[PDB]
Amino acid sequence: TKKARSVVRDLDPTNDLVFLRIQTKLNEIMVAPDDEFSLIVIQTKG
Amino acid sequence: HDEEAIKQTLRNKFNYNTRECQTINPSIRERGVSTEPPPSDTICGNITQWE
Repeated sequence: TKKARSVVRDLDPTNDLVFLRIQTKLNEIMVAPDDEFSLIVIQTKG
Repeated sequence: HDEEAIKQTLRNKFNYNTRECQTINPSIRERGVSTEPPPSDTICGNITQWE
């Protein structure tokens, strides 16, 4: 997520990561990033 | 007087003067000096547009 946040950050400095979702072949990974805390949920694709 | 005595007699304190001369010499000394360059450290810097 930190590496992913920088990728979003390089294109526009003002823009900051709000939500990131990575979908794998067998599972879906959703990560919500905040400075104080980060929430990560893994949900199997239906 | 014998000839040998006359030769000895010919030499006189005023006739022959002996002076001892020496040259000042600094005393030899042995000293060891070690030089070692300032400590160097490894630095890693990463720069990004957002940073």
